[PDB]
Amino acid sequence: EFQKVVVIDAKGHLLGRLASVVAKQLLGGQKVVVVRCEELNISGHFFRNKLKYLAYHFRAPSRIFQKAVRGMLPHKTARGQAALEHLQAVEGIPPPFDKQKRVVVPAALRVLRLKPGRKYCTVGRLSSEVGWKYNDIVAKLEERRKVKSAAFYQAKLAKQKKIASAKEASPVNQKLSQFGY
Amino acid sequence: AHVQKKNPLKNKAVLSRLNPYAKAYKANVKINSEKTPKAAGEKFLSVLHEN
Amino acid sequence: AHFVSTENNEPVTLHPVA
Amino acid sequence: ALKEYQVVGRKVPTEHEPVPKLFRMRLFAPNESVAKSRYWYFLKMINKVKKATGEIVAINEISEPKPLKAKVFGIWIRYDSRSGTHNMYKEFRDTTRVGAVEAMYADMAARHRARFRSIRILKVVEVEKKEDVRRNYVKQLLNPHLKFPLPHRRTKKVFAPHRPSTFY
Amino acid sequence: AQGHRLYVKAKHLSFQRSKHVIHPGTSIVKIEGCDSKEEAQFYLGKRVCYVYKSSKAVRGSKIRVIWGTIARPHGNSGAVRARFVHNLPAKTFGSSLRVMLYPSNI
Amino acid sequence: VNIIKKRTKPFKRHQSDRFKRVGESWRKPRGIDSCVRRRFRGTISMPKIGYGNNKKTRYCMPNGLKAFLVRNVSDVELLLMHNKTYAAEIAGNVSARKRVEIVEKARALGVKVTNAGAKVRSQE
Amino acid sequence: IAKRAEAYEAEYRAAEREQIELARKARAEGNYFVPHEPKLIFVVRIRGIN
RNA sequence: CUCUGAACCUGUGGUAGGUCAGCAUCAGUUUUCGGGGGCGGAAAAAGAAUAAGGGAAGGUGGCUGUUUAUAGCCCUUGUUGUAAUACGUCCACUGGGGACUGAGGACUGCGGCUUGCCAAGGAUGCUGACAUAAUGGU
RNA sequence: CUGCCGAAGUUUCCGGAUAGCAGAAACUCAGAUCAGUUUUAUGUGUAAAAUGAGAGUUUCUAGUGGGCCAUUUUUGGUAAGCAGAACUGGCGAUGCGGGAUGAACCGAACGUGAGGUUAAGGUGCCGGAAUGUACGCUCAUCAGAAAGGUGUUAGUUCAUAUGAACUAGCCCUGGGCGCUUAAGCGUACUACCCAUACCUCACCGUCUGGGUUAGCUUUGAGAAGCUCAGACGAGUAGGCAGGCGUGGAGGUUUGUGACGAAGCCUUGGGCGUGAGCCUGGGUCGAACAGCCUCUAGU
RNA sequence: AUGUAUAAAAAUAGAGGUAGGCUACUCUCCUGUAUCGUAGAAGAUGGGCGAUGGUUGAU
Repeated sequence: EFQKVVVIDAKGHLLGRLASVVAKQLLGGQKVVVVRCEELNISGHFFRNKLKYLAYHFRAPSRIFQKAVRGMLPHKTARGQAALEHLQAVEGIPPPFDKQKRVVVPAALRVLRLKPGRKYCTVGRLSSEVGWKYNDIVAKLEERRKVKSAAFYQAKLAKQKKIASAKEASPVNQKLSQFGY
Repeated sequence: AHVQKKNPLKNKAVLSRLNPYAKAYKANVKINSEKTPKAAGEKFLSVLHEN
Repeated sequence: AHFVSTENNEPVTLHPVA
Repeated sequence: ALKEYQVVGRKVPTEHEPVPKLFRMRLFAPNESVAKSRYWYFLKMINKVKKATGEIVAINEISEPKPLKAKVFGIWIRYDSRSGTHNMYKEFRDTTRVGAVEAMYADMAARHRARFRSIRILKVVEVEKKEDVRRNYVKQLLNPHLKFPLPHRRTKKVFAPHRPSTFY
Repeated sequence: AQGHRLYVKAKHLSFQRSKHVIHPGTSIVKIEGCDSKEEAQFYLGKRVCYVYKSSKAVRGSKIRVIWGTIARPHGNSGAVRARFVHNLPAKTFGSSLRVMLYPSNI
Repeated sequence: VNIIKKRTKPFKRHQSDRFKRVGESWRKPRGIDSCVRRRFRGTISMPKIGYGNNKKTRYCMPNGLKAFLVRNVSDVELLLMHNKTYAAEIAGNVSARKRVEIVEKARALGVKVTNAGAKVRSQE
Repeated sequence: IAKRAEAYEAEYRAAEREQIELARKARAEGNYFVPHEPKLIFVVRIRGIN
């Protein structure tokens, strides 16, 4: 299934694997928005990736994730230039996308790709000492949004419980249960 | 003459042109269900199931 | 095609030398 | 797709050698043609019998007599390294003798980067006694307390909506 | 506006090509729900179409359609090879192709 | 036997686009190190006998007729028995006077005229 | 031609049956039978003209 | 008397010239799913089934040790049998899907069905729409 | 302008005559000889079976009459490399797929096309094709695509569960983005991607082998015609053949032209593989052309 | 364009819910092929019945 707008949560996702699936999707004429890019993960411990950046200048993981894709797409080709603008990488979950579903990519999930006991690095933690100086405010927004979202979930859960009780109380439900519904 | 090449296998009519036997083949034949004499030398089995 | 006999010539196992 | 082929061969009879001896050995080959070629090379190494000097008399594949019963197999192998002279002996627990053989070839091809030509199968035997087992890993697989969670779970339908549970 | 859509959405990926040589006679199409070569057998023979609009009003309408036909599968991920009456423009990469259900074999 | 051509586009001379002293008439490039003569990728094609069209279709207009050049009204008469395969092309210098004599005669003869509406004008 | 096809098929089936029976007997009494050397092979060229 | 399909009335009689799509029955070249079978392999090996014996186990019951118990297993025969599956191979066995081609232009020939007919010495039918734009070219 | 054939690129004596390669002609044979062939066997050579192909002469005449690279072979070397002779191929006269790109590496050698399948190489993205399956190994804090290691991985052997000595792999120390139980390595088995290659067909041409007249109402005798079949298609130097075009010349079209010749421009339409040609429109205003031959300040 | 439909956080090597007084519980996961919506001349004319609710538009 593909949509005109797709929101992908970057928490617990490998950078390269996430970059690959979005690179193909972007060439497919699809708009993809990436949120919480600061919580991306890269195989290899913290010092190695720190040395990698020291050899390498954009401090935003949203820019870094965009930069990784930029060299992973035909940038010279005008088609690649057009597809670049269809990708929107932002840190955290902004209000224009907080009230929308956030899907995940199985091919990039750390739990499905990383062996237990393997060291890994977090981009937001990595970027904190390279020029980024907004971790507190970015974090502060995260708990504020999730607290509001959790309250929304509780209201939705209560509504789901009420309708579920109403659904079971409905005699119509088991009239034609032979269809598996 | 021979404007086209028609496959004897694929075309059944050309097969009759080349094979005046294909009319009567009956390829499948029952050569079993007649008290099959299991044939295996005992010493052959001994050398088979060794080492 | 010829029947190779085995009487007094039973097969002997051989294994590579270490 | 390895399969254990038995090969019996003898030298060409002549007035000097009217009755050739019967040489039979069990080797694992993916097909009959590979088995016969390997048998000739083995005989040249040991008995120095050329292909023209001899001829194969019977080729036959051997199935596992009890393929449904778990067993332990010990194989002696000589392997060619930078020095060109090495010997090893390993044990594996599997339900098929071919399965043990192909398992060792993968291990040899990984640990030592071993080629099919270099490897020569020396000895094959079945491990049955508990005290016969020597390797530590198979020893851990022998005690009746074998219980552990499934390792390497990780279980195109891209863009799964929910987070995977990845638990029980 | 629930209803309509007697077809299946599909995306026009690219042309049949080597690493550097492209043959634009046939184009790769990735149909939704198709994820194996054995599955793409069902869509072999269907009539695919490219639908686009233009400023000129022709016959009183504003729609131009380039028909096509699925021919063979392409790889193990459900892609197909579709030949059109007019070869698709190279700009329509990553667009929408409508795979209607005829000629039906079911 | 329909009128099918192995190629539409003409063969232009190599580098004929860059220069104006160089004519677009096809000239075989005889340059010793000429890579375009050497049939590299990204270059132009080159006339070969492999490009000939069907011998039962050579000289045939897209509607199946072969053009036949009629100077005067005598020439349009001999196409009486090939009107299904030949089309009476009217020469370029034939005056508007004899041009009508050629078209009216050819209309009754049954033959097809290719440039029947040149220099003339109808009147009702 | 039809009758010559009968003889050829009979010859082929008898030859296969004889060879199968020849090996069954040898396996039955333990002797080893070597099949007759083939006289016909089919060669396929695999490398080009370069 | 014929003829001029001669001109008109009479027909409101009958057939309807290119382009482009549609399906069908065929043919050549193919790619892809199937079904049904023959022969061969330790006549697969197994397994279940199957009357026992023995054995030990990582030991049930009895009590780490123990020998079928208050779990049984394994091995050996026995065991139905010509088991079945799988593998390998064949079918002049069969049932579908999809694509690209129509070169040739009376008649022969070679075959099958029964003079005629046919999938047999290369494509023909049913239709439509467009044409009074579609297909086209620059 | 197109079509066919197409080397040599160097022996050998000695600037050359030879030769050789390629042709061009004339011959005699396929029941006759052959082969950068392989066997058999007699003593590696020689002689006599298979596998294929028709084979051999004589005459006369263009071009070449270098090398580079690679393989190998050796000799010495000589700091060390290496050098020196050879040896045999490939490029050179040869494009295409792959190797990031790159003349020497891996594939494959070329008419125009349609379909099919592949070779080498590849399937994370750029990038056409599985983020295939099974099994291990790799942790690098410079991976990856001589040795040492309080470096591991598997371990082996020997000592009495622990150590020591060891076995080996790998890491550390001494094309891009990215990849890390891989998108790395190593093995295996499935599936897929694509070349000017392979198959089937169409078409152009070339060569070869036919058929065809008391010219039979199949009418298809421009016999220089019509028809049938098969294989084939790189190309420099060079050899051969058929054509296109310009000025003028004898013949001809009882040719064209003030109702518009020649010319010229033009995103008009056509024809031919092509040289080239025919035509529509606009300008234009007095000449011009097709065909068969002749001819050259073409 | 063709339903242009969908909001928890967080572990994943345990999380969530469910219930009891953070301590003892229980249940679900093992995805979305889920769920919601999708019935009518693009969804007509009326007759009802039935909800007498629901769906929405308008401000």
